[PDB]
Amino acid sequence: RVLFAKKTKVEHRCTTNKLSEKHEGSFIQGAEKSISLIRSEYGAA
Amino acid sequence: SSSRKRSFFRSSSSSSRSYTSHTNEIHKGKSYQLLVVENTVEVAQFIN
Repeated sequence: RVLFAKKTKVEHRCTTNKLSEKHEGSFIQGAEKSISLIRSEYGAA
Repeated sequence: SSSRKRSFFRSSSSSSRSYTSHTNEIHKGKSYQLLVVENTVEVAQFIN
């Protein structure tokens, strides 16, 4: 302002950015086998 | 963002933006087999 004349200018600006990525997992595998022989029929148990 | 300019007069400005997105996926599967082979005794024979 100079002296009548008056001037005023105000500017405001804000920005915000956010990113969140999360991944959690588990996989399990297990195999077991057997084999046997027996050299009366009652013993088959 | 808000910008207000006045020179003598009054000015008012307001702006708001909101964004929210969520994405989740779950995948589970199993495959298993059970093989078994046995044989009786049957002491008899056909030795003829």
